[PDB]
Amino acid sequence: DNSNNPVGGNPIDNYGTEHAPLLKEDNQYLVYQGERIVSFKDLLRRYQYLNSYWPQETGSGFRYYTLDSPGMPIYRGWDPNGIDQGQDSTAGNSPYNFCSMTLLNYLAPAFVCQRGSLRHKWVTAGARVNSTASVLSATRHGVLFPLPLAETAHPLDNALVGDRRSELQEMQRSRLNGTAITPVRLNNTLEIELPYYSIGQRFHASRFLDLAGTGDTQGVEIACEISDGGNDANYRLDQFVSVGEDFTLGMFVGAPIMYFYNDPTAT
Amino acid sequence: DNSNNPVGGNPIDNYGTEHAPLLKEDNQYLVYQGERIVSFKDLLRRYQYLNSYWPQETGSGFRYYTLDSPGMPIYRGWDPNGIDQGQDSTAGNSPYNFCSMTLLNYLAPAFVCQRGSLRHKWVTAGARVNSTASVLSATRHGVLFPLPLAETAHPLDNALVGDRRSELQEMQRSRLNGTAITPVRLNNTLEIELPYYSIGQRFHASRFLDLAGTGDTQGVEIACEISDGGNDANYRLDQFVSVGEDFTLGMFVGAPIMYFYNDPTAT
Amino acid sequence: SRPAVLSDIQPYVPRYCGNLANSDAPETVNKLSVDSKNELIDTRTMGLGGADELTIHSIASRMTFWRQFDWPESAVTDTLLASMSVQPFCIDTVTASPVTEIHSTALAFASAPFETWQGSIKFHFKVVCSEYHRGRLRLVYNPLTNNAGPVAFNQVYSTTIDISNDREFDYECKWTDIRAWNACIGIDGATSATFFNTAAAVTGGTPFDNGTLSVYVVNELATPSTAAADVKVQVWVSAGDDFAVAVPGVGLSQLSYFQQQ
Amino acid sequence: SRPAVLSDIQPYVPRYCGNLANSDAPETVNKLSVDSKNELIDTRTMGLGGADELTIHSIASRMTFWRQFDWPESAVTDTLLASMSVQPFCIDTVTASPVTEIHSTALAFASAPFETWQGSIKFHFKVVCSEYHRGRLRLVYNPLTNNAGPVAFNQVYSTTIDISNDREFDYECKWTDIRAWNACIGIDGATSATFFNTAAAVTGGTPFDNGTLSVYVVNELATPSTAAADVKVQVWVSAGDDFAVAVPGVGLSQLSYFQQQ
Amino acid sequence: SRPAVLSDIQPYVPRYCGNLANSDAPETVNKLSVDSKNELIDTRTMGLGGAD
Amino acid sequence: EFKHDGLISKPASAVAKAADALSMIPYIAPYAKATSMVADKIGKIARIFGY
Amino acid sequence: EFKHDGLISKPASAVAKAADALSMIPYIAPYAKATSMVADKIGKIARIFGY
Amino acid sequence: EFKHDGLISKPASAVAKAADALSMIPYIAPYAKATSMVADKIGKIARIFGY
Amino acid sequence: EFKHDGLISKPASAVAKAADALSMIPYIAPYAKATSMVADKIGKIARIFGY
Amino acid sequence: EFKHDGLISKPASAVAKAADALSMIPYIAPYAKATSMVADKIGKIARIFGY
Repeated sequence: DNSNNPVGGNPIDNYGTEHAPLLKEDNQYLVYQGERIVSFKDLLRRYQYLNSYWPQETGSGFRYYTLDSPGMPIYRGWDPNGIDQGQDSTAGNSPYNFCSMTLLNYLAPAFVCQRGSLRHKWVTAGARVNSTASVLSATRHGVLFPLPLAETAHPLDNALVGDRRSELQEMQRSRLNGTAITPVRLNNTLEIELPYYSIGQRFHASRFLDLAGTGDTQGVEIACEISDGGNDANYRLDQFVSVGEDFTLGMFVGAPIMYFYNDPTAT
Repeated sequence: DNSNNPVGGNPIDNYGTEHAPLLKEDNQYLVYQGERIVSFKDLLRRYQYLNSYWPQETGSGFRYYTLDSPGMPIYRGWDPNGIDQGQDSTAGNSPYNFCSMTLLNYLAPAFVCQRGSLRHKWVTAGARVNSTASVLSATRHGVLFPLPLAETAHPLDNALVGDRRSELQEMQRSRLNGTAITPVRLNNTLEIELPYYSIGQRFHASRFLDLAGTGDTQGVEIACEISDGGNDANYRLDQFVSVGEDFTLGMFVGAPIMYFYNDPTAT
Repeated sequence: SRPAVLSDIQPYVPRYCGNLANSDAPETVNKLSVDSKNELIDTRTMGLGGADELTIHSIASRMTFWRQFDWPESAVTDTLLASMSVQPFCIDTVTASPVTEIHSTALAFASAPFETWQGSIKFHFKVVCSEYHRGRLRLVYNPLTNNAGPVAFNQVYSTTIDISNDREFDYECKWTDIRAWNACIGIDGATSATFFNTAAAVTGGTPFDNGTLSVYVVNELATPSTAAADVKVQVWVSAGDDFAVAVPGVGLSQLSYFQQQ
Repeated sequence: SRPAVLSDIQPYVPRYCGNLANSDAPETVNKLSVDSKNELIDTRTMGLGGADELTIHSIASRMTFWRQFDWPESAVTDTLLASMSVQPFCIDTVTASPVTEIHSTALAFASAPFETWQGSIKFHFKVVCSEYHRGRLRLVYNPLTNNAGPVAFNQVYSTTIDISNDREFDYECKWTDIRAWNACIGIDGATSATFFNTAAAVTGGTPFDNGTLSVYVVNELATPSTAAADVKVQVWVSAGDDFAVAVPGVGLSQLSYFQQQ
Repeated sequence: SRPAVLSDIQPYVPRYCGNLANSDAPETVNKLSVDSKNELIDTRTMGLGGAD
Repeated sequence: EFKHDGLISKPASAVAKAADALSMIPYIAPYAKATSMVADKIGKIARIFGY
Repeated sequence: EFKHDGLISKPASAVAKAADALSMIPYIAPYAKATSMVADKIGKIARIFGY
Repeated sequence: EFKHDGLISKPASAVAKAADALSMIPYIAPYAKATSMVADKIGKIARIFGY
Repeated sequence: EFKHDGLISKPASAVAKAADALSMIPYIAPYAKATSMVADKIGKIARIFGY
Repeated sequence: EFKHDGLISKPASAVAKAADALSMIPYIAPYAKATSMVADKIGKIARIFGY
């Protein structure tokens, strides 16, 4: 008699004559909000700042900074495999990501499955030297080996022109994969979208938190020229993440265990 | 017999045969003005210069200037909570705003209620150094706590990259709220509009003069990179204010008490 | 990447700052909301009736008390009680040595952001007296100014109201000027000039006003006893039906809602 | 190169960074694929049924276990068993000195990115007892707070369920607040406040909740023997049909899925 | 932000100073008035007969 | 409303001889917006009131 | 779908009085995309669900 | 008047064989503007007089 | 062919359910170009072969 | 003539099979311009002579 229902449900007389009266107020959002938010798939298509990247921290001389990043944003807190290092509760040090908690990072570990394309923007703010004509470029990796989040510099200021060309051929920009380029002095914004290519895969594990140490199959290499002179020390790249149009999440299996804390002192 | 009417009205024979003859001149504005101004809601949609802001006055080094400003323009005169300091009539000092008297600031304390979206422009004039590729960004605050008009600098030139990322995560630009960014070297103008979100509020007090010490629920944080070198001392931000399209004012309860005086000497 | 785009080269001009003078051009504005068409309404959902009250003629047509004068026992035929200038800027000041308060009519409130005005001004006169106070007032319109003595019944426009049947009455001063538009003094400029004198006649004929309206005595005040009677008259002021304003200007760049310190 | 282009100069504004606030404007995005219209589907090709589950109301309407209290032998008429606050943010914490786990309801999961909420909250009560445990519970709704003693049958909203026929039952607390939208505390702010007390009554009447729901005893627990009976009641919680959220905010900027270290 | 704009790349040439030789091309001029279509007439409202 | 090149189809500033209905009061329908509303529901000349 | 100026023809954010069908569940056809699909196959107001 | 691409539809400079009515005087209606007026009310070739 | 906004009217990349004629051979007419030809002379789905 | 996107509607360079009238002489009418003339008065293929 509806007595061990896994979803419950047995309505007993409560304190209202009219059942659900706020659905009968048609012109409610002409008075208070101006808009109504019904789905998360509509709200996941607002871009949000994830993380910044400084190209004059890897090599020396005039070189070509390359960054292998996952297509899905990395997660916010105390990783065991984090790209930064914070001061923990034992007055020591531990790996930590100083990235933001996006809505995609929030919603994804509560679902089983995940599939879809993912959109990025690379903004290139900061300072720069007056002698730059660099090209910012995004190029996708293969879908067999997920590369972790890594940073590499390719030197371009050799005496041999062939040993410069051999450094430009160590790059994913030289490959048959999809490449988007732009000049930094004229547009400085990529606005790319990573499609969901797969080796016969219908989805992947949406509850996979270790993106900075493993990566996923939608990784992208971001490449930008940098020189070793001053005022390029403040040259950086800002990543804005969002969600493509064929994106979906699987079955909801409950919220994960969450943790609330501010950012520590970066050491 | 119409003898204590609160609005008056008892027409006695005056000196004209023809009643209201200037409404029968159809082609009057083909001769004299070229246009007719009938409503204030049409005239409130002209932008007007409010105030300027100098980012190299808050921090040191290369840093990220942020300014928490109200959505509604602050008022023109001798505040008790003013952002500047002028020489008063007692040959001393008192708080003072050196901002302009906009039409919105003029019309709003004569009405009881106020509701609507408000439009801003941030113009970024002055001088600058040749090594800038900064991004000017506007991002809205929450509607629970109105922040007063304040200025903050976030340092970005630390030795640790994590302690730069922890400063970029102290900013409202990193949040899920609505963000507009632009590059200063390419567009240098935001043209934002603050919507009227509210915690169940139908309007707010249109006769509230203390916006610089309290703020309102339509506040915005404006953010821009700045360096400590010379020729950035003349780098500034100009605010142009205007009125969005769902804007309205309540019931007219009379003009406020006004005051006429020029600007004092700024001390 | 298959074909080649053979459309014409189309010329353009970039507009970075936009259009910040005109009031009707659409704007390329990044609204900081989720919905691009985020918009509320402007109606009676504030508790009100639903009337648009940002019309200039809806603000300026409100009958607002402006000033007050008296009609003494010693007043005789052809005695000036008050004289006032026909214009929008009807204010009144309260000085107290550091501060100087300016209390403005809705007619003067709604015409301060402008530089030209035209039209008719409505003056509502309101005599406070008992039933046994009788007499005739007289309302001179003079486009220039009134002379220092009695004003003749010819050569001016006048009405001569009896205050037995009409103790309260309004009088609409139409447009009888040599121009089409007069200038606006502003609330900033009206605080230094005399617009209500009640001892002599004010000076009209300027390019800023539409003349002058004055109140004289025709028949003396009749009294029911030997008591001293202090009769007063109130001047309320509004915009007439013709009233228009133009040329948005710098009339309120020096005004403030904070006292002088 | 034969003719001259006589089209008008057309003004433009460059948008280098794009539109990253609105959720409906089309984008000029270089997709890194061969086909420009490269797109998969979003259906039951993952092994599932095909329902759209990123709706806010599809996530928030799931009945999820929240907490559990007990109904002792020593409970008498007008004894408070539990009191809880009517709001979305129903979480529960596990502290262990460096780490502090936050276990959140799907109702609290689906309402954390927002700053305003409204609507009805559904509470499912589930009494675990044998067939011979009898009594009456009583469910007070109070918009402000309950007093420190017995609560009268007038002056509050109450139901008084018999647990013989209905051992499991849900109760929908509708919107009876002076506003239209309350504020959202967030999962970050709900970890410091008391929302389930079971020793006294919680404090409602704040701008953050819709009052308080409390459970009292009307008739005592009847027992079949002299054995000590430990009867418990489970509180499950879901969103009602009215439930809506708005104002996307900073409610989850401080949350994380990695423990405190 | 839902779909992707698949219109063609359209070439353009910027004209900052405008067209200051021809007498018939329309202009992108910011008129400093409230009404964009602010315009008087050219007739006998000057006291004259109305001839061009 | 939100239409392509809406300033061309306005009278937009001025005389517009039939636009001497400045003595008319604008009526606002009980949940009327400003954009896709009374500028088309009152008349052609309801754009001098700011709509 | 991929159409020229599609944001003008939406109700796009809001009330849109007949858009109070927020209590309706979206039905996805067995191989339906997001673009040239259910935003035209459910109804006019299927763009508040993100389609 | 204010129309989109109005220079294409003019004869705009020149001979335009029927535009040898240079000996005709332009008539200005009693409150005629220059834009949405006599360039369409006189004839096709009233744009060589500057209208 | 050379048309204005031709990418909008393609199926352009993908499934396009009737575009499972990948087992069909393209026929080239004896002096056929690639542009104003077989992409309209074979069928709608002859743009997955590169035409 | 001066038309919007006139290069799309040309055969513009080449074979255009009926454009093998290269052995025809162009006839110029007694006061013919180059723009709004013989490119439409001779035939479709009078644009290989430069008109």
